[PDB]
Amino acid sequence: MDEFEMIKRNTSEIISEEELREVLKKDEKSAEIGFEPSGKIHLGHYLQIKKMIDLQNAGFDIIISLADLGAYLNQKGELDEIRKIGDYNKKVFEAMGLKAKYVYGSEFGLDKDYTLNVYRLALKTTLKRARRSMELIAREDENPKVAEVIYPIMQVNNIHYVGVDVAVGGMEQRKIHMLARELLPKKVVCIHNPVLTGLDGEGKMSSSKGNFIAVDDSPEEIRAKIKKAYCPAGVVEGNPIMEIAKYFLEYPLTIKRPEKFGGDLTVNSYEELESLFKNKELHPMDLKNAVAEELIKILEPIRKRLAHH
Amino acid sequence: MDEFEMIKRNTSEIISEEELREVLKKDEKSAEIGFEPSGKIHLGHYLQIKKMIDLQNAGFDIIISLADLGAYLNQKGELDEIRKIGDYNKKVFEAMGLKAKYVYGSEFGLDKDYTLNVYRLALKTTLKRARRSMELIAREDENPKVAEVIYPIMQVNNIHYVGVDVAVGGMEQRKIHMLARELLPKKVVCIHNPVLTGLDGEGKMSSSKGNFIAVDDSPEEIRAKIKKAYCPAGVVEGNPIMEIAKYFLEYPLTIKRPEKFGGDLTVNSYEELESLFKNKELHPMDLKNAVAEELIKILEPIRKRLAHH
Repeated sequence: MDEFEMIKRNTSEIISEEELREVLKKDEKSAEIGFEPSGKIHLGHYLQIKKMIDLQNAGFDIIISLADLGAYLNQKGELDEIRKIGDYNKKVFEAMGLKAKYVYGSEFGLDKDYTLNVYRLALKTTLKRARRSMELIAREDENPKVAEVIYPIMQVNNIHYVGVDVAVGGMEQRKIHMLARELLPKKVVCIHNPVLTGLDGEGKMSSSKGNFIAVDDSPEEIRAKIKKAYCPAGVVEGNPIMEIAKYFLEYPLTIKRPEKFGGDLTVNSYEELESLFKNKELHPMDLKNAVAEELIKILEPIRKRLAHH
Repeated sequence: MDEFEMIKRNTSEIISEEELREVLKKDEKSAEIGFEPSGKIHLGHYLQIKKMIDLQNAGFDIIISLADLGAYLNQKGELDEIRKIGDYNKKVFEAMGLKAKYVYGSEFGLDKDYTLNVYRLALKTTLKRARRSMELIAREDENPKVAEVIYPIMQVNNIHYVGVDVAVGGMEQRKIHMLARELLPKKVVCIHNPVLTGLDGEGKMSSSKGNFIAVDDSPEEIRAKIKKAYCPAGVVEGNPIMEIAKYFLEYPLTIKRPEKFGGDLTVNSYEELESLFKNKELHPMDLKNAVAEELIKILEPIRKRLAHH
């Protein structure tokens, strides 16, 4: 497939598709994504970096915005600590084979001209819109603090300074990105990835114990957490194991099953695995064992790349 | 009278009186006030500078914060324009005989460490408190903008950087000043002046046509505006002419009245003028004529000091 279709694969939406086509024609184009520094880099992060890799192969210069300043506003703790996790996250993204520029929010986000642009935008932005765009990003908060309505304007301003033609992120970012398309002279093309269900089956994949697979997890940690994850028989919707199979595994794939009891099923594609699981021919136990093993192989290079340092 | 009593004269409140006494004992102490640049410097401003003069005579080093950055957040227009009016306001305050330091908000209010302190405070400050403290400062606004809740935190942060022991301002500032006493390590002593009724009799003195007396107004402008001002017979409460007599005039004072019709009444103090006016012995027309003339004399040096430049 071409560039457009490769980019579109496994995304929830593109705002907008035509605008992306116009961008693709350009000799030089850029794509950025912002990550608040996270102690654990899990498959949720990986899925987005994989999309940044696709853009990179389509001729896009990639910029990773390490939103330390944004995390600080999102009550992630102190700058110094947050900055340290941002250093760690940078090495993890680098181990993922992605080559890109890494810019800290606090690098330019404390400059006179930047801060001034923040206040200007704050003049244009209503409190209503600001809080609205933070619904899928904040915890609602008993009594919301001023910092919460500053956050979306800081992100929007970051997108402006990075100067990227494309803005990549999760679907929780879509309200801030729509704000960005309204507040900035250059309408940024928005590519949003799907939200990855946590292993618990209760919402998105987060840093809560056993709810995630860290790209640097050890084989035993991967197996254990895959084993005790939400995965009802025949159930595909909300099945974090099926999602992992869909977005991370390579096909054709051979699932190991005890002879006579199965045995050993060769799946040509995710769509085959899907119907096989929905028809209950593939039992959760076998699906888990296969995903655990494939994941170990897939994440191995990343994990060994970090260990070698 | 001593220092404390001179300072207290003609103020609505001091937060708190004891804290002020402790400050007075110090060999070195400072007092600041913030003004959003205004096209017209009227008696409202003058009344506050007069209080800054009292503090100056009590051993206080005075700082005038020209809140250009704050005006910008209060939708007063563009920085460049606002800055120009701030230059004008500085020369007017200087013509008032006040010697002090003049610091623009945008001078330090765009520095890295400053902006960072803004975000920290925004983490501590709830949207509720912020909007609440802006009720007597903003116009409520149909759909409030983010800039409105940033404003009070910028003022509070300005007070912190100026490093003043005392914070002077009008009673509309009291909620922001209470915020300041809560947010900052050093509890600033707050001295609030009364709100001067506009000539219209409808609220505070503002830049609305004929509602103000500019310290640089010409004698004919002063007379005209005093003549057509709200001033019911025998009515002292809400009477802007009586307030002007109370806060700006020197006593004993001799009011010129046509012989036989009056004539010529010598008032020993404001309290005498008060009862005389309330008992209807002093007619509004005569009161106005006297205030107009006294005001012309009082404001003359200021007006001629600006003309000489």
